[PDB]
Amino acid sequence: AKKIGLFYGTQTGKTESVAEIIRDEFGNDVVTLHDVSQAEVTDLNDYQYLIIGCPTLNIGELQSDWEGLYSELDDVDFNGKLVAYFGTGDQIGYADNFQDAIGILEEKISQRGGKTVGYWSTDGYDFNDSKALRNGKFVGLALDEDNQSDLTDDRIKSWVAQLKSEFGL
Ligand SMILES: Cc1cc2nc3c(=O)[nH]c(=O)nc-3n(C[C@H](O)[C@H](O)[C@H](O)COP(=O)(O)O)c2cc1C
Repeated sequence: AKKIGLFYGTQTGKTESVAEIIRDEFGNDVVTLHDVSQAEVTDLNDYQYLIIGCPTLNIGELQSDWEGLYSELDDVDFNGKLVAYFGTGDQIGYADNFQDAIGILEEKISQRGGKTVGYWSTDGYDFNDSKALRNGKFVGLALDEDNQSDLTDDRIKSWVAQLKSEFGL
């Protein structure tokens, strides 16, 4: 399999659009996209580097497909793997639950052995609370296509450059 496995869930396609851009930034040959509606938890075993994408929905909840796989994460050993996270959200409409989903996923995957890389600054965002906070930084890249779609491309560019360094790729 390719070097990096990017597993994402999506309802209206924004998380998928972001996933495609992330793939392009790394290079089409480095990343393989996996929509978790079609994935099995065991597919995560095929990669030494993982990128987890998920929108926060219905006020602080995981996207449905990730919700389903979450329950089976206990069946996977992430030890030895480096994992990064990106989330889509709306900081204005859900200021108290901005990017909660990636925080929820990282908490579980880290417990299962996955080492987190890709922490992201909170500068440039206006929100009140988030389960994705770790020492003042988001556990991963935060995109907001509802209010800051004009910032997404450059944010991904910067984040991918960071991940190449942290992944050692
Ligand atoms: C009913 C509903 C609830 C939402 N709840 C949250 C939330 O709690 N936190 C957040 O950051 N974004 C929230 N959002 C915003 C979505 O995460 C955002 O629009 C995202 O880009 C959608 O991605 P998708 O197109 O991949 O589904 C919500 C959107 C809808 C329509």
